[PDB]
Amino acid sequence: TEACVTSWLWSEGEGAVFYRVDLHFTNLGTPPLDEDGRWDPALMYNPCGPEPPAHVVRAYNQPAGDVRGVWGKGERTYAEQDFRVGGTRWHRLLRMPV
Amino acid sequence: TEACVTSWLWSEGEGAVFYRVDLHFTNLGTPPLDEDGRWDPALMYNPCGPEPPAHVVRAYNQPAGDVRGVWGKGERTYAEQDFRVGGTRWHRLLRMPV
Repeated sequence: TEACVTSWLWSEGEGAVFYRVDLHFTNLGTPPLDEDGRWDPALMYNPCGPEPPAHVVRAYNQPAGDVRGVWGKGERTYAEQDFRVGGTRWHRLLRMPV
Repeated sequence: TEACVTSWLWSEGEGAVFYRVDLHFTNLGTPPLDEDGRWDPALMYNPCGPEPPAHVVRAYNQPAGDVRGVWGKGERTYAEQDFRVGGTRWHRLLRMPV
């Protein structure tokens, strides 16, 4: 059972990039578990692919904490995080709920 | 349909839920503010839906340190987080390539 939400992300400087990210959320209900009751999905299931470039993925999946701006209006509002990853500055807009 | 990575997110306790998240990446070219300075209409345009429930989204984006790194079908590296938010304990896996 499916849901989705969209992010945006872009870097600065020479060779700057700009991506849309559609996060497709799938509810797996109650999957099979081991003893104790632990799930090990990275090893159980096949990942999607082919992968985007390495540095783009590291940047999107970076922790960054400091919400530094709020974009958009009304019901479609986005939190901006602003961070560097090895000399490259990134901006990442995340949908923020109510 | 272009470039893709996978994440995993799950909770413990009664009402535990389990989710696969596929992150679809679409290269949009140059960062959205040009030197003129006009905006790319692609930015925040046509967000996907419907959106996942608020506690799920919040959990997915909660700041949390990496507990450990794991593999990963095909020796693919993931960062793991183990954290609590809203009284609920969550586990999270994020694709993190080098």
